[PDB]
Amino acid sequence: GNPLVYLDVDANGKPLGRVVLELKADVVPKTAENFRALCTGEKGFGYKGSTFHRVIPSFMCQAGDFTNHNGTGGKSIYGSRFPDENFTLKHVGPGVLSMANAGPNTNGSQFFICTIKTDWLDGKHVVFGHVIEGMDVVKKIESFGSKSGRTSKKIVITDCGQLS
Ligand SMILES: NS(=O)(=O)c1ccc(C(=O)O)cc1
Ligand SMILES: NS(=O)(=O)c1ccc(C(=O)O)cc1
Repeated sequence: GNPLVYLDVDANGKPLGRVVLELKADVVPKTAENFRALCTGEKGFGYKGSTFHRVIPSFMCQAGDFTNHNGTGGKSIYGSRFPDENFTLKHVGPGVLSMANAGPNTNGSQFFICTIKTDWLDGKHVVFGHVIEGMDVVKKIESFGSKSGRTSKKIVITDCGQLS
């Protein structure tokens, strides 16, 4: 079936716990595969050790810039960027996992976890999974954000990988 992956997250070195994500490989196989491989690090790069660099309460928690740590970087397993696969899945509510981008067809490695329904992103960001377990951890991360997106604690993905 669809992959299950995990992110173990610290804030200022204190473990927050684990976020488990189901990747909708049945709907968006290319987008799911990129994220899966970046979690395992099997291509020689990925999310381990990188940060949630932009977190906005009552919106979303963004991560995945493992090259520049600031929203400008990241790369996919395919090349620097890859196309929007489809917009079939919608930003239905808290726990949605979706690709960050810089406009059409600019997916790399950056992603966000929604903490509300974000319907205005439908048709603009590729949704590719959802939180299975660990919304408590997501709420903790969210609580360390701000209106500007600046985090008030350093939020690090210490470990990540594939469960099934
Ligand atoms: N003192 S700290 O390392 O900045 C800190 C405090 C609380 C929490 C939490 O609520 O989980 C995480 C980190
Ligand atoms: N809670 S909300 O009014 O839907 C919202 C959405 C986005 C942002 C932001 O980009 O900063 C802030 C608030």
